[PDB]
Amino acid sequence: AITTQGKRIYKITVSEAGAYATNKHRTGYRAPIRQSNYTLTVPYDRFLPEMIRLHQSGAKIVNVTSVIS
Amino acid sequence: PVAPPLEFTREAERAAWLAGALTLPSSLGHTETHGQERIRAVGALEAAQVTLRAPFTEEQFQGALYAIYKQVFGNTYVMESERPTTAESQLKDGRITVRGFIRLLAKTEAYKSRFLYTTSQNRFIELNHKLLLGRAPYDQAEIIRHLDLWNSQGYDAEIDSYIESEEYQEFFGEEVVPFFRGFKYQVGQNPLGFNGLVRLYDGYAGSDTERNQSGQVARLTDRLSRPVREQSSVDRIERLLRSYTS
Amino acid sequence: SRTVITEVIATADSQGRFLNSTELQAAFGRFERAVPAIEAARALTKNQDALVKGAVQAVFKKFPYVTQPGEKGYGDSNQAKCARDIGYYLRFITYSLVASGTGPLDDYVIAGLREVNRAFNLNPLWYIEALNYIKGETGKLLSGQSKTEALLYIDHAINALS
Amino acid sequence: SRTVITEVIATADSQGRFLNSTELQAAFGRFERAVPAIEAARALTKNQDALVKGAVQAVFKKFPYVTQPGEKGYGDSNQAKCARDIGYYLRFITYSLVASGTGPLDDYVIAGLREVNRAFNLNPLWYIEALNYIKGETGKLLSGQSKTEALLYIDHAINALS
Amino acid sequence: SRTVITEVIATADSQGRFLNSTELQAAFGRFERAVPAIEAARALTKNQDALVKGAVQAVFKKFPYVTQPGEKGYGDSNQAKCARDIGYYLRFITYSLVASGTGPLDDYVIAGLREVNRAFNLNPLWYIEALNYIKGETGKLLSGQSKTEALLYIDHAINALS
Amino acid sequence: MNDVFTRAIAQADLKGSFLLESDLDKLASFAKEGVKRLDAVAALTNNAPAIISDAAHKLFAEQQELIQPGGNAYPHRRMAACLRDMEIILRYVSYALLAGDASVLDDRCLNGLRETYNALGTPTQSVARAVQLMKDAAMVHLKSTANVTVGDCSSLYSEAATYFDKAAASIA
Amino acid sequence: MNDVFTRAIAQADLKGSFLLESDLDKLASFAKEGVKRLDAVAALTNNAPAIISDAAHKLFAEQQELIQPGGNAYPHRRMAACLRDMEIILRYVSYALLAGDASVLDDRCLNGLRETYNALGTPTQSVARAVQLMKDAAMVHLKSTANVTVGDCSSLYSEAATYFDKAAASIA
Amino acid sequence: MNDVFTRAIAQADLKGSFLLESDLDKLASFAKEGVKRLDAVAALTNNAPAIISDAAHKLFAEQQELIQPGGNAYPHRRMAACLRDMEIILRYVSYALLAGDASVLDDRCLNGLRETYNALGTPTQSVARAVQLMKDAAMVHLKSTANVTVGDCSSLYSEAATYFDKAAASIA
Amino acid sequence: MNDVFTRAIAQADLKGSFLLESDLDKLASFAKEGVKRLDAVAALTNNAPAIISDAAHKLFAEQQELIQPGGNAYPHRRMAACLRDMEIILRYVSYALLAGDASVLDDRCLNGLRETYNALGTPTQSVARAVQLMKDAAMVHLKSTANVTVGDCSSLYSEAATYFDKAAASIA
Ligand SMILES: CCC1=C(C)/C(=C/C2=NC(=C\c3[nH]c(/C=C4\NC(=O)[C@H](C)[C@H]4CC)c(C)c3CCC(=O)O)/C(CCC(=O)O)=C2C)NC1=O
Ligand SMILES: CCC1=C(C)/C(=C/C2=NC(=C\c3[nH]c(/C=C4\NC(=O)[C@H](C)[C@H]4CC)c(C)c3CCC(=O)O)/C(CCC(=O)O)=C2C)NC1=O
Ligand SMILES: CCC1=C(C)/C(=C/C2=NC(=C\c3[nH]c(/C=C4\NC(=O)[C@H](C)[C@H]4CC)c(C)c3CCC(=O)O)/C(CCC(=O)O)=C2C)NC1=O
Ligand SMILES: CCC1=C(C)/C(=C/C2=NC(=C\c3[nH]c(/C=C4\NC(=O)[C@H](C)[C@H]4CC)c(C)c3CCC(=O)O)/C(CCC(=O)O)=C2C)NC1=O
Ligand SMILES: CCC1=C(C)/C(=C/C2=NC(=C\c3[nH]c(/C=C4\NC(=O)[C@H](C)[C@H]4CC)c(C)c3CCC(=O)O)/C(CCC(=O)O)=C2C)NC1=O
Ligand SMILES: CCC1=C(C)/C(=C/C2=NC(=C\c3[nH]c(/C=C4\NC(=O)[C@H](C)[C@H]4CC)c(C)c3CCC(=O)O)/C(CCC(=O)O)=C2C)NC1=O
Ligand SMILES: CCC1=C(C)/C(=C/C2=NC(=C\c3[nH]c(/C=C4\NC(=O)[C@H](C)[C@H]4CC)c(C)c3CCC(=O)O)/C(CCC(=O)O)=C2C)NC1=O
Ligand SMILES: CCC1=C(C)/C(=C/C2=NC(=C\c3[nH]c(/C=C4\NC(=O)[C@H](C)[C@H]4CC)c(C)c3CCC(=O)O)/C(CCC(=O)O)=C2C)NC1=O
Ligand SMILES: CCC1=C(C)/C(=C/C2=NC(=C\c3[nH]c(/C=C4\NC(=O)[C@H](C)[C@H]4CC)c(C)c3CCC(=O)O)/C(CCC(=O)O)=C2C)NC1=O
Ligand SMILES: CCC1=C(C)/C(=C/C2=NC(=C\c3[nH]c(/C=C4\NC(=O)[C@H](C)[C@H]4CC)c(C)c3CCC(=O)O)/C(CCC(=O)O)=C2C)NC1=O
Ligand SMILES: CCC1=C(C)/C(=C/C2=NC(=C\c3[nH]c(/C=C4\NC(=O)[C@H](C)[C@H]4CC)c(C)c3CCC(=O)O)/C(CCC(=O)O)=C2C)NC1=O
Repeated sequence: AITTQGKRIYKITVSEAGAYATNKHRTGYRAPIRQSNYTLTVPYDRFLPEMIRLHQSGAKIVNVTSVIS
Repeated sequence: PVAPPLEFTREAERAAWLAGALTLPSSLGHTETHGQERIRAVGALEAAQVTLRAPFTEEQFQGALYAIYKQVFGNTYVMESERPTTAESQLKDGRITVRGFIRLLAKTEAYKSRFLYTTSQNRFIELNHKLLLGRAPYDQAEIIRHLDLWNSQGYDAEIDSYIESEEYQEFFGEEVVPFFRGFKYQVGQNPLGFNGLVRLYDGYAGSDTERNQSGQVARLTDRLSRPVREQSSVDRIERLLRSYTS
Repeated sequence: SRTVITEVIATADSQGRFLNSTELQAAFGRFERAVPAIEAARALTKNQDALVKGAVQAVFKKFPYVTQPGEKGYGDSNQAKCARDIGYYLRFITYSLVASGTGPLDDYVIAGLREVNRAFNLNPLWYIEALNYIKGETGKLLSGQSKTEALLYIDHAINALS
Repeated sequence: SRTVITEVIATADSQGRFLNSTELQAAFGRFERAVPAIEAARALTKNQDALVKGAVQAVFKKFPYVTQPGEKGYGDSNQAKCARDIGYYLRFITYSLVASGTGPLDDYVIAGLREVNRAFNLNPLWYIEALNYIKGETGKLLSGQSKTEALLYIDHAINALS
Repeated sequence: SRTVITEVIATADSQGRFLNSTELQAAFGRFERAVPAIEAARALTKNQDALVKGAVQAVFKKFPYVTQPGEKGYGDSNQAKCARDIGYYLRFITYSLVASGTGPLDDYVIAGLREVNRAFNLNPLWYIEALNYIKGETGKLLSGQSKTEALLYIDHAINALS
Repeated sequence: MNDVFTRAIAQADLKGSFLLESDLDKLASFAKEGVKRLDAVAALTNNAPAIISDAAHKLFAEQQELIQPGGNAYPHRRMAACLRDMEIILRYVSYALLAGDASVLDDRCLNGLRETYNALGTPTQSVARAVQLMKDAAMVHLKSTANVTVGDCSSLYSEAATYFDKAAASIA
Repeated sequence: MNDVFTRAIAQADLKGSFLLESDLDKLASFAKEGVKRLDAVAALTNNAPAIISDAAHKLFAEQQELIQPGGNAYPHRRMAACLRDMEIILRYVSYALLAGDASVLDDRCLNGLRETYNALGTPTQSVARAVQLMKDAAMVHLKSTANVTVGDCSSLYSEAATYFDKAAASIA
Repeated sequence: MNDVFTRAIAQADLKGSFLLESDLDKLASFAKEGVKRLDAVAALTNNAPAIISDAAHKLFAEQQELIQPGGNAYPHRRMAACLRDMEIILRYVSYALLAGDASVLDDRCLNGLRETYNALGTPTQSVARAVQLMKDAAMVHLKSTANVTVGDCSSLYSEAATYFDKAAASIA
Repeated sequence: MNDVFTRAIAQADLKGSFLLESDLDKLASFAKEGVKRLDAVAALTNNAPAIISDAAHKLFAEQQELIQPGGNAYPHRRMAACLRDMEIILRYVSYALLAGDASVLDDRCLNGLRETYNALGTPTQSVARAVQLMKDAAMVHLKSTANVTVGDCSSLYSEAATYFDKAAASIA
């Protein structure tokens, strides 16, 4: 994170529409429920792992913004 | 004609009579109505979840902070000369979740000072599990994976392996403060997970303190080590015998 | 077990702090309502036999087909277990009257309720009917405040089953 | 700024559950205390100005060096700010009395209080002595439940100050 | 089974009367005599397999011909089931210790012993001296009060075999 | 006939194993606290006329239609048989209390009593009521603190109540 | 997350003065009727699952296109979630009734439910109809004069009706 | 974990050898009776609630002591624990059945269980008897001849009995 | 973690019984004396900083060796730890005073305390001495007749003293 690639974090809005709702129904509701639509901040280094994680869960993104540059 | 009509007064009467010997006091259960007292985890289990709904107000933000600094660091004291105030401010408006805040506290120099520098890597892996997850490690595969991951990619990636794991997503998620959960049967564990969380958690008053004459030695790597890697003992025996008798 | 006192202490220690004014407000409210609640527990304790018998009768009357052979409620043993379960439920209602909280209920009966009633094939509706009878008799047995709080614990148990 | 009622709502919604007998009982006690609390708050609102002046004179007679130049107190605007701050504290104490909870007081003063005192070099003992003066004088203005609850709130404010 | 308690009850029963002083006298003697007997049973049970192995090898050492081919002790089944028989005798001696009476011995072993020994040609002497070995081994296995009880029951078994 | 020790022994033998440590603990506790049991059995034995008389008084003061002509306790022979049955049931309850096991009761008093009372026309409901009245009169006597050292015997009260309830539920 | 008292204190701070006399009088009047409010809250919390079941039965009755294949609540899980929202919104209405301020419902969920339901494809006018069904059933249960001291509670009736109506209008 | 194929590979490698032709013979055998093994595992999977409930009924038949007040399985929160322990041990027995070795059973289930139960105060003899009762109630569902081809499978019943015995001996 | 009510409930459920009317009377008397109990808890809570500072001053006067080099309480970190420990102990004694039972102490306060001190090398006799000083300082504040009505609370003073003795005995 110290180098240049470390900075330029990104802001991502996340929607948990029925595609993830069905998966959460089947797997169960074990954490408190939350509204489907929300926004999340992510650094450049962690971008790929968290994005793989969120799509693998089933939620779908609307758009992604670049915080720096 | 035992009871032709819809009334059952004889059947209810005889049921209530025979139920007297079905509810007799047993042999003894005084030390048994609470087996958690033997596990010494009564306080840990009776500690409820500490969530932070984003529109939360000023009060219980300090409550969530107390829970976090009690969990992540253990019961070790953390002087507010050490509280990252910028991280708490960022968490206040939700610029970061409780998961991101716990990521930061894991990556502060106080957490490292208490857990990394004074201990071997084994104790560090056990403590990461017990604090950022709530459970003892189940098998040597976890220890090997985390040790090699740290060695190859840094403390940063080693911690990110905990914080953004799917176990953290499922059990706690973005906005629930971690808690000790190995005392209950968590799906897909060994019986060594519960034993390990009992071994690491010696008391509610106690803590995992660096400033100790033990040197904060590893409580569990001996416990965790044998089961996976002693099935080959039966042959290493006679190999050692031929080495000795030579 | 949770009570007013224990919930107060738990919230206070979850913030490492002392008992503030609100904690003492709640605690004294409990100490003030612990007179009617102990009255209700005394009444429901004088009358364990009447309530257990009546509840077993009401269960059988609303569920006659279990008494017949080839199913669950046949035998001296299984009806004795019926009366014993109703004694358990009434006993824990009296406990939760004394402890002025749903601690004993949620700890003993309501925890692990669906799983045990599922693996032994017992039915929620039997106990719901027994508890509706106990609620009825409590209405005629307790008057005023004690009646109200006893009904809060009884219908807490009912909603736990339902 | 949550009283007993709103903290009940928050803790009940925390578990995703309705409100059972314990927290309804606590809210009942709080409602019944809303009468002496309102009376005590009315009594203090009757006596706001005399208390602001008595507090500034008390803190000055206890702290003489503050009057002398070279210290914070010297300057007409400075004692004006003193009186304004004591008015703030009294207003928040009356607010907490009305709300029957430390919500208003805690969030409106105690939140980030120590940092304010350090960054503006205000010694807390000034406000502590003012609040002890208010305690002593309310010892006679109020009686019974109103007196003890108002004194408890003042003690909470002092403890948060020291 | 014939014990002290049961014999008391049967004697006071056949006569159609309540339990008078002598009967409770004997019952009390049994109740306080229990503890040495219970300890003897715990010791014999803990040291069960060693005692059985010792008694088996004592049978073979004293009766050397029995293991020679062509007769009773020859072959693995007969040794394993010698061990079984000695285990039975030991188990019933401990049963009789716990019950503090010769009920279990006189029921499960002594009643019908001569007929089944005759019909299988089992020499009683094998069992008599295996019980003699156990009788000796309790001397260094038990000591004090319970030794008399254990010796007494080993002794009754030996007398019944002879 | 049985008691607690022989019951545990029979279970262990039918299973084929020595008595386990826990069962030995249970029997040791039973024998240790059996002195209170002797006091209870003595309380039943020594006051038995009082129990029988109070139970008879109450039964015949609440159920008049027994002592009426044509009632099934009318002449002295039937009243004497009533009192004799009451005494016998109390006797077997005291027996089973001393033994700690209700097998003697279920084998000598209760294995053919409902059938006998039906074949004689005696209302088994009234017999069970008589048994419960005897239970009440006896509990007034087992809780007596005179002439005995103070202590707790809630276990023995529960046990005796269950024996009386066994008699009642196996006659009714 | 604020009640009537906290709102009054909020306006007191915005004007900066102490709490006046009329404000304190309304607050005292509200505190006088506290037990009335508690009784309505207890009714709601006790009869909650009954109210949910009745509302679900009715709504699935008059309108059936949900239950057909391709309908919104067709699959077994989706209508399970419908009952989950049933209970959630009814619970939050009980909360707003206890507090006295609907804003704890409003800011928490009413803003976001519009967008989340438009995303899911759930038709929200049906949600409003459901809320009206719930208000009908809850008003029926609150009408119950049984088992409680009697008094004039029309203010509570109107206020709960307002809670449900505004929640429906917000979701619709 | 080690099924029989990886087990044989292990003993082949630790002695620095390839797999001898005889080893391949046994393991190809295992492969061909694999379908019978699949049938047995499916029998254990599908009849799991029946086996567990039958073992529970029997176990609390002999030892009513557990379900009395003060007994381990009493408080109705420990009954669910008992049933879940039964489910876990049955699940691990079926796992060891499909695999072919007790490696799964002895690694993920058994190494730290007797001392876990000692820590909780749970009696281990009762858990052992529960597993034995489960073995009984599971052979009969395992021997069921309905809706499946007929053949000799005494090897699989012997093996499943060994696994149940090993679990019981571990916990006991 | 059990108050007095839940303690009576638990030892009732061990007997598998309803709470006796004697226990009901005891817990009713406790609930009646709860006003005294609350005033004592409040007196401890308000004067927590005064009590902790006073006990610290007396402890460091009678015992100096802690604060010179090599002593237990030397750096600012260890002085902060000492004050934090004493504050926690006073907090838990206030908790126990409200609960009426020492369950909270053994559950949370003293659960692993003595082991912690013997690990870190803290002189446990010094911690007991600090607890004794808090006892002495706290009885003074509890006996403060000012601002409360007059009544005999000697039972509460003895109870708080016993709580402090229990903490001291456990630590030492
Ligand atoms: C970060 C500080 C730290 C280190 C590096 C450390 C070493 C270490 N070596 C280990 C295993 C091992 N260690 C070795 C190396 C030895 N074995 C052979 O005899 C070699 C000749 C000899 C090397 C000189 C081997 C081969 C293993 C693997 C054993 C196994 O997987 O079962 C393990 C347990 C699991 C693993 O990491 O594989 C640790 C923790 N301990 C620490 O606290
Ligand atoms: C801590 C509180 C507690 C509760 C609530 C409880 C419920 C309960 N009742 C049981 C027995 C039973 N309960 C019933 C059903 C009853 N009998 C019939 O007469 C009626 C129709 C019906 C009552 C209305 C039956 C048939 C059994 C024994 C057989 C079985 O269902 O497995 C059992 C199983 C115990 C056993 O196997 O013997 C439980 C767990 N147990 C507890 O320890
Ligand atoms: C209730 C308790 C009980 C006892 C005591 C008992 C004794 C007993 N031993 C038997 C057989 C036997 N028992 C022995 C004992 C011999 N074995 C060695 O050689 C020794 C020399 C010696 C033992 C000290 C032998 C050899 C047999 C087989 C003889 C035959 O099959 O005819 C048999 C015939 C049934 C059978 O085992 O097949 C009985 C009934 N059985 C019982 O149920
Ligand atoms: C000859 C026949 C015979 C009798 C009559 C007899 C009575 C008897 N009762 C005793 C104590 C006792 N007796 C009782 C029973 C009483 N306390 C309870 O509160 C009730 C009021 C009542 C019973 C329901 C108790 C509780 C003890 C003390 C328990 C113990 O010994 O450990 C003792 C031992 C002395 C002692 O430890 O104090 C004897 C010998 N023993 C006999 O061998
Ligand atoms: C603040 C508390 C909260 C609320 C109130 C809330 C509403 C809500 N209900 C949902 C599911 C649902 N909700 C419904 C309800 C519809 N079915 C029909 O009966 C009606 C038209 C209507 C209800 C009256 C259905 C069918 C689903 C399933 C949609 C899907 O999984 O695709 C979802 C999708 C994700 C999830 O369930 O977590 C949300 C966000 N979510 C929350 O976290
Ligand atoms: C823990 C929960 C709780 C309950 C259950 C409770 C019942 C309760 N209702 C009361 C009076 C009352 N309760 C009610 C409410 C009822 N009357 C009618 O209007 C409606 C059918 C219904 C409300 C919609 C009323 C109107 C009063 C009379 C008090 C007044 O005049 O304001 C009182 C005061 C003492 C008494 O009159 O006995 C209590 C304690 N209090 C509580 O704190
Ligand atoms: C993956 C392998 C694995 C197993 C098998 C396992 C067993 C296990 N059973 C437990 C509890 C329990 N288990 C039982 C069951 C016993 N009580 C009766 O005697 C029955 C006869 C008997 C059941 C066969 C009971 C009653 C408890 C509750 C103990 C308590 O809460 O005090 C616990 C403590 C956690 C909890 O409270 O749920 C464990 C760890 N854990 C594991 O990780
Ligand atoms: C999806 C999982 C799956 C299953 C369950 C399965 C069952 C299965 N069992 C088969 C034969 C068989 N099935 C059995 C099993 C039964 N016979 C014994 O008597 C017992 C009652 C019982 C075993 C304990 C046996 C013995 C055979 C004969 C296989 C052979 O000749 O070696 C066959 C081959 C011919 C056929 O019936 O279609 C299949 C496919 N196949 C699968 O892919
Ligand atoms: C890292 C080493 C270390 C430090 C720095 C430290 C600070 C310290 N100073 C103290 C006493 C004190 N120090 C002072 C200093 C004041 N006296 C006059 O007023 C001056 C204006 C001013 C001096 C510049 C005073 C008044 C006390 C007494 C506090 C009391 O007893 O209430 C005390 C309490 C008793 C003691 O330890 O002696 C501590 C803990 N403690 C340590 O272990
Ligand atoms: C359940 C609530 C709870 C308790 C009870 C508790 C006691 C406690 N005190 C500690 C440190 C300490 N505590 C003290 C207190 C001593 N100093 C003087 O000797 C005094 C006589 C005495 C105070 C009465 C000191 C000096 C330390 C630091 C010792 C060291 O780290 O070497 C620690 C180690 C944590 C750390 O690393 O800082 C614990 C766990 N902690 C808790 O979370
Ligand atoms: C803000 C929360 C709150 C609390 C905690 C509270 C306590 C409280 N103290 C009271 C008076 C009292 N206070 C005390 C206690 C005192 N007696 C003296 O000896 C001691 C110095 C001291 C206790 C150690 C006593 C004895 C009473 C009289 C009430 C009675 O006797 O029942 C009363 C009843 C009013 C009266 O009878 O005058 C309450 C409710 N009230 C509240 O509104």
